Amino acid sequence: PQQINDIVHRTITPLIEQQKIPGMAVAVIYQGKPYYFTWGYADIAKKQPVTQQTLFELGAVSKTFTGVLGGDAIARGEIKLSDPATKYWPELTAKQWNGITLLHLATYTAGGLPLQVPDEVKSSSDLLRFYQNWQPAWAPGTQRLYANSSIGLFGALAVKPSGLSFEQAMQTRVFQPLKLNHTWINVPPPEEKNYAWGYREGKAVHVSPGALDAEAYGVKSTIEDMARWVRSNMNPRDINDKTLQQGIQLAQSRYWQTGDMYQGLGWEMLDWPVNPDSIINAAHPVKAITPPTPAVRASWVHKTGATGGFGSYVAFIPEKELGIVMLANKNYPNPARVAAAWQILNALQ
Repeated sequence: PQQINDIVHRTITPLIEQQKIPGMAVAVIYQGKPYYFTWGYADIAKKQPVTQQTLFELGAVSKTFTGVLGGDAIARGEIKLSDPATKYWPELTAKQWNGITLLHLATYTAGGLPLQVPDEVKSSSDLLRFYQNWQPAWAPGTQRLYANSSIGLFGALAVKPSGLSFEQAMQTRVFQPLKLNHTWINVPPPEEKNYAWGYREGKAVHVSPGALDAEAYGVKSTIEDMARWVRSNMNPRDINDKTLQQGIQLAQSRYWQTGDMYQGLGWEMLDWPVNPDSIINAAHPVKAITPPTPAVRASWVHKTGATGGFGSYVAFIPEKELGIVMLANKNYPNPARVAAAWQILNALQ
């Protein structure tokens, strides 16, 4: 439709101009079907265009895949969220770990795990030391503090009973059943040709390696696969792999409330309708939701992400079968991402 084309062009064109974004891809999911748009360049020096096959860094959007994989492992009966972390890493003997559960790791409520795993952590035994030495600020299950060192560790532990590495579990249990055939934790050599450069100060960059990066911020994907990701999370009923279906649902269960947002497994959720104001607006108290509310279809379900050189956003409203993915190769402010996303989806209501 013209409706869609017009709404996207009039919102994204000025965004790209305002933020000087070199390349961008957008998918709009409207009545459950995808509509694709591209602008600019994947690689400026080469004048290589963004296409539907261009790989972008998802940054913290990766957390939605980690949440889902975790859900799938719960649905298989391999783990429960109330399991202590030490059940799956018994070398975590330091006593601040008594009481910290997989839930707390998955939902940033362990008690002040830091935003990043320290740069100096380079090995498993360095990572052990880091967790053994860490002193919580708060008792578990009382404050939400967004942290890569939290959800990162959740992902690493949640796959232990599978007998697979994190990457293998993700590939076989999430990417392949959903036909996400151009989505990668590590871009393989034959796909480097489609891997966009990110731009940070006009300098071409890719995300740096770091501990727990696969789990926390390391996925690369195309606009097509990300449209398929959104569809799959909006209509889990449509998926044949039954544990994956259930795990998708579990990742949208509401475990905690903080202000007007509910924490799922990677996904974050607000009741629909809501404004861009409220979508956008440190540690904050949580309230347990008991039992966790089953996925509420009347929600704005979203996650933002931004590596050094990229900015990404995914949002969807399952009860409307409406959604959007925005992938760019420059990191630009979150309020701008949300405002554009909301303007498009509000117009297609």
